[PDB]
Amino acid sequence: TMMSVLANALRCIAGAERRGKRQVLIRPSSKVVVKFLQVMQKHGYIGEFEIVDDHRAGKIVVNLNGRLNKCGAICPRFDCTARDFEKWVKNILPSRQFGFVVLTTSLGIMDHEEARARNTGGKVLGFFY
Amino acid sequence: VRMHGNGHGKAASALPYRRTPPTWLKSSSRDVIDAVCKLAKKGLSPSRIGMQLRDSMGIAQVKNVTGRKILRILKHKGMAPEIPEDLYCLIKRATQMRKHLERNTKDKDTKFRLILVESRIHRLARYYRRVKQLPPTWKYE
Amino acid sequence: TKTNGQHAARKLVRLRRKNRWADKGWKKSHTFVAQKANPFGGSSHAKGIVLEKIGVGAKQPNSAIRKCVRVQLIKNDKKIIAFVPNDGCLHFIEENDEVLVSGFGRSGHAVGDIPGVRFKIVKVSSVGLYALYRQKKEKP
RNA sequence: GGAAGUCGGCAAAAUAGAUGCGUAAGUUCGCAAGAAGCAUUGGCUCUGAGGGCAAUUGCCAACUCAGAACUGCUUACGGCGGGGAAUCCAACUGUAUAAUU
RNA sequence: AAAGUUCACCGAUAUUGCUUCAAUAGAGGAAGCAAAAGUCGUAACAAGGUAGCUGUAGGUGAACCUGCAGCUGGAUCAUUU
RNA sequence: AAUUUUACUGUGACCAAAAAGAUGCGACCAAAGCAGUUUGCCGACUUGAAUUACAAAGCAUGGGAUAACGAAGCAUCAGCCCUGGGGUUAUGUUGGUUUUAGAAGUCCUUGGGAGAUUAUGGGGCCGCCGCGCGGCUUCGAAUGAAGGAGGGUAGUUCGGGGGAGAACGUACUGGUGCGUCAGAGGUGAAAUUCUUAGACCGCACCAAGACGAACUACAGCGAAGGCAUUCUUCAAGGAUACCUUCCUCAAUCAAGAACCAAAGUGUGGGGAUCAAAGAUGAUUAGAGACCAUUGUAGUCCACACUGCAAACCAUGACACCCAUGAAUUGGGGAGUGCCUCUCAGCACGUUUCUUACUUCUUCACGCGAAAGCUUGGAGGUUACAGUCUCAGGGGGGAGUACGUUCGCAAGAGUGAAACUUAAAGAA
RNA sequence: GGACAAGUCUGGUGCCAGCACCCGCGGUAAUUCCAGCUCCAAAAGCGUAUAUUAAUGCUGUUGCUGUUAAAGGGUUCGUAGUUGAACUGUGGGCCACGUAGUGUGGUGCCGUACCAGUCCCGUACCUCGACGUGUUUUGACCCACGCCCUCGUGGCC
RNA sequence: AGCCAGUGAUGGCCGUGUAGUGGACUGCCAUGGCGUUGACGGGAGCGGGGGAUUAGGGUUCGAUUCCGGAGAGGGAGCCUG
RNA sequence: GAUCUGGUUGAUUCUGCCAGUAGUCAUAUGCUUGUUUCAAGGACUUAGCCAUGC
Ligand SMILES: [K+]
Ligand SMILES: [K+]
Ligand SMILES: [K+]
Ligand SMILES: [K+]
Ligand SMILES: [K+]
Ligand SMILES: [K+]
Ligand SMILES: [K+]
Ligand SMILES: [K+]
Ligand SMILES: [K+]
Ligand SMILES: [K+]
Ligand SMILES: [K+]
Ligand SMILES: [K+]
Ligand SMILES: [K+]
Ligand SMILES: [Mg+2]
Ligand SMILES: [Mg+2]
Ligand SMILES: [Mg+2]
Ligand SMILES: [Mg+2]
Ligand SMILES: [Mg+2]
Ligand SMILES: [Mg+2]
Ligand SMILES: [Mg+2]
Ligand SMILES: [Mg+2]
Ligand SMILES: [Mg+2]
Ligand SMILES: [Mg+2]
Ligand SMILES: [Mg+2]
Ligand SMILES: [Mg+2]
Ligand SMILES: [Mg+2]
Ligand SMILES: [Mg+2]
Ligand SMILES: [Mg+2]
Ligand SMILES: [Mg+2]
Ligand SMILES: [Mg+2]
Ligand SMILES: [Mg+2]
Ligand SMILES: [Mg+2]
Ligand SMILES: [Mg+2]
Ligand SMILES: [Mg+2]
Ligand SMILES: [Mg+2]
Ligand SMILES: [Mg+2]
Ligand SMILES: [Mg+2]
Ligand SMILES: [Mg+2]
Ligand SMILES: [Mg+2]
Ligand SMILES: [Mg+2]
Ligand SMILES: [Mg+2]
Ligand SMILES: [Mg+2]
Ligand SMILES: [Mg+2]
Ligand SMILES: [Mg+2]
Ligand code: NA
Ligand code: NA
Ligand code: NA
Ligand code: NA
Ligand code: NA
Ligand code: NA
Ligand code: NA
Ligand code: NA
Ligand code: NA
Ligand code: NA
Ligand code: NA
Ligand code: NA
Ligand code: NA
Ligand code: NA
Repeated sequence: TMMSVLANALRCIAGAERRGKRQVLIRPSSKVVVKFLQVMQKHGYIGEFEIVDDHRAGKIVVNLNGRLNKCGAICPRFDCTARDFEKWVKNILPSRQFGFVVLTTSLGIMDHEEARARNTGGKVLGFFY
Repeated sequence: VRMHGNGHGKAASALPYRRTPPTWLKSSSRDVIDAVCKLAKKGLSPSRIGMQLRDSMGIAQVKNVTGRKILRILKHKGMAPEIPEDLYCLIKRATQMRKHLERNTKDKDTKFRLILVESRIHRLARYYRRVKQLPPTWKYE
Repeated sequence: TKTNGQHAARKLVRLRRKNRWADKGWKKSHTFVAQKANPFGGSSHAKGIVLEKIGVGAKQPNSAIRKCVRVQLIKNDKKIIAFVPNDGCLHFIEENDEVLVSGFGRSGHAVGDIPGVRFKIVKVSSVGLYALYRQKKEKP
């Protein structure tokens, strides 16, 4: 069955970007999905998205702009210390000049550049470049 | 996929987004509860009660008017069935298969289907015992 | 794909332990059967006594006689066949002498076109067979 | 001394009750099995367990089993399997030449 | 207060018997792998001259043959609109 | 009274040396070692820093991802405040007979302010089948229903799905009754075989056992193995329809269980056809084979075993995304032909939809060593992470030996090594 | 000779003697054997044997393979184990101006187009009075930002 | 793939021995304790601080100078402290 | 320093192992050795047997 709705949504988005579409529909969506999207939107990687409400888990329509190359979840959510940020960057990123590794800390979901500034750590969620 | 087979079916019901009653209904909440209580007194199951109201009284989604589900209404009035209705209906089917097999010993296909039904009973009864809907140390046979 | 658990280290450890017996290299170093069958009890060299001098033919595409000797070891009285290298060098061996024997390379596998020979003669009468060949020493 | 006797261990010797432990190959899974083998055992003075009936008390009956201290042997009625490894034949219990099988 | 007597306890050592592990001889009966190509054939590779192969049962100097069910990895992707 | 715990993350606590990283100093450099430097005196500056640590342990910060408890909701019901009543301490000290009055407990009653669910309905009579009035006494607050699972109702829906009966159809073989007269059968060619004691052939019947042609397909049903005449029966299964019910009940699996083509085994039946073993005739250098005539076990049924197949799609199960065009099977929604009752019916034409078997030569992207795969992918993978599980590790020895479990047996499962070889293999 | 830096040099042997870790060389002209001469590597050092680490993504957690190369169990059920859907919520004002995109209104509305008019074709045009740009300027959004908030409503004040 | 109980196995009660607690031990009582999260048995082996190899993850060695344990040919008893 | 090369074919693209290559306070044996500094040295097998002195 469906075990991870975060892995699902990130697979739909990277799939639509590979084909060349302009919009995607994502189900069933959740709080973690929305907070992950806001991190990509704030860095200027997707564009406007909207949440349609049924009296269930909703659906999300996301507009693309041809900037995303790949996005994927990391499973299982390993643990990262503030000194361990580089090791993850060397492994799952094309270069250290650009890209992001999204973590969940006790402050909240946020990428590794912001996490280093606040000097925290936590469990990795995914990445995008 | 079905849990004990190879069917991929999708037939189901889709519930409306607007939960408010449709303002042509009349039949205040007190009258609906009376009708539910009258029907259950005749031995109808919770599922059969929802059907009768739907097909003849204009009441669709009894929860939307009176705010209470059908089983909760029956439990409050103390007329709920002794065992849950899904478990009861599975047990009835397994009994009829076993009665058939006592005269037809070569029916190896019904023997295979009986294994599937009783595996369903043991999985269901394990759940009802964990959520205390059945007495502990309740056994099918 | 495979198991990806975060609580499945037991399954992954059992998998690697069972599947590690499948490579002949790793199995040879943890099984003790090789040492017993090896005439050298896991040693670089061994000392023995020459029994007789034999000449074994080479394998099919080649054609020669390889000038071996039959040696009975001292530490366990096992009989092996060893090859005496370099031109001549058979006249320096004689009978009933005492020799030092080493491996041929490849760690028990036969070498070259010599059928089933995996040992070579190094020292005869504790002087050195190559030193005798180069005339740097004289036979005692 | 220990089968050297004799066609041939024939005849004799030999084992032996009970209790605790322990018991192989083979097998038709029932057996083989008391396989094989080891230990204890007397006398005297005590202790514990195992019940019934009347109102916690009183009275009363049966010998079995377990344990301890002391003390002794000249190994001391009768009665009571010797054991093991194999080959041939017949599956087995049974019958059968009264008076040589 | 030594020598000595009796009993309990710890217990070396020996004999006997079981149990277990590691090495070892053996008349005969077989198997594998090499060497030389010695004898007899031609089962497979082409429709290999009876298409081949899997499972099973029987037979026979040798490769093998025969019956039953299956497969194409076939020698056919195909012919009452 | 009250009165949450764990993992993860930040910073402290707590940690012999040697070794390891390193902070300082030309031991002539270096491997080292903690020491050493003053343009000179009765001295001065002095150093020898600071780190780490598989996991567990210990104070305290957050609360995002997590997991441990609890509940299964009618198993629950309980305003708050304010009067006013009814019913140990001191007594200078010690020991007792004493007691203040309080505080609790209950039962009464007086101010007020709240309420997350209207006090309404019933009992309720009379006079005007209904009809309001008068006095009246009596006794609804819970997240939502997953394009996850289960159950229900309906078309008495759909189909070579399964088990039982009763019949039907020609055909092979053997009989019976008539007719006829010299050959028939078989092969590349023949010969074993049958035949004036009437074979073969023709017509009509009888018995027995097996099997259901054509229709029959890149069609249907079943977990796989499998399943094909009709009628009557018994219990099931999937898809579709639904503003029915329920509320995480789920996915996948060591151990364990049930089923499983053909051949084979045991005990009773049955015995038409075909046919391992065997027997004859040919062919051949030979022929134990292929071909011909036969023929036992088997082939069929019931009840017990066995548990192996190229048991194959040589492709494990669950979930998501993913380009097109024609077809086909079942259910549902929205001009034409037949039409006195399994009939407000049945087929067809046009457009949508859910499920199933797939096809493209005018089918993507993409992937692959290639052949090829492509909406049950062999794609979305060095831009490598959705979840679970079963196997592999150069070719042989070998699925062999020994031990053990199961089996009446045949066998099945588990399963090495010594030796030997540079290739074997794929497109 | 190649891997691997370094001779198509000169004598001897003739599938012999021997080399060769692997591929291979030697049957009368041997780039490979036994020697002479040159040369190459590294050097007070340098060969050989055995074990072990890296080469090895040939043990794969990072990170393998299973249609045909070795490898998916005959099919279902099933316990321990491993993995498991969404939800209770991440404020509001003013500051002040910097900045900031949307749309919002209005502002001028040139120049062109367009709209309604005049001459008037044809069966084209010419004249005359708003509609649309694009100059400015409102409303929210966000970024720079100090304070306050009984930081939902109440109920106090 | 089961292990442990006569003759101590898991616990209880008064006791005894020890420096002291304790099933360490005597008598009595109960029926427990451990195990597919691998008990019981077998093989190799003194623990650690650490060495070798090093993109990273790892693989391997450690009798040996510091710390701990054990022994004095084999195995048992004991005096003095 | 995050590196690879030779062998299956008449040629080609693969799977795959054999062989090459660098270390080792890691042991042993062979050949050869002027100076100096720092150094391990009967564990491996037999916790085998021991003259004499301390
Ligand atoms: K299923
Ligand atoms: K016996
Ligand atoms: K066959
Ligand atoms: K249904
Ligand atoms: K006739
Ligand atoms: K039939
Ligand atoms: K025949
Ligand atoms: K198989
Ligand atoms: K269908
Ligand atoms: K297709
Ligand atoms: K192609
Ligand atoms: K077997
Ligand atoms: K591989
Ligand atoms: Mg005599
Ligand atoms: Mg006698
Ligand atoms: Mg026995
Ligand atoms: Mg006895
Ligand atoms: Mg008899
Ligand atoms: Mg007589
Ligand atoms: Mg033919
Ligand atoms: Mg042939
Ligand atoms: Mg053939
Ligand atoms: Mg140091
Ligand atoms: Mg649901
Ligand atoms: Mg006939
Ligand atoms: Mg038919
Ligand atoms: Mg059969
Ligand atoms: Mg039979
Ligand atoms: Mg029979
Ligand atoms: Mg026949
Ligand atoms: Mg592949
Ligand atoms: Mg991968
Ligand atoms: Mg292999
Ligand atoms: Mg070498
Ligand atoms: Mg040449
Ligand atoms: Mg290695
Ligand atoms: Mg399969
Ligand atoms: Mg099987
Ligand atoms: Mg969740
Ligand atoms: Mg040792
Ligand atoms: Mg040692
Ligand atoms: Mg020490
Ligand atoms: Mg090949
Ligand atoms: Mg020693
Ligand atoms: Na399942
Ligand atoms: Na008898
Ligand atoms: Na300095
Ligand atoms: Na120096
Ligand atoms: Na230094
Ligand atoms: Na197939
Ligand atoms: Na298979
Ligand atoms: Na076996
Ligand atoms: Na080919
Ligand atoms: Na590597
Ligand atoms: Na294969
Ligand atoms: Na030493
Ligand atoms: Na000592
Ligand atoms: Na000694």
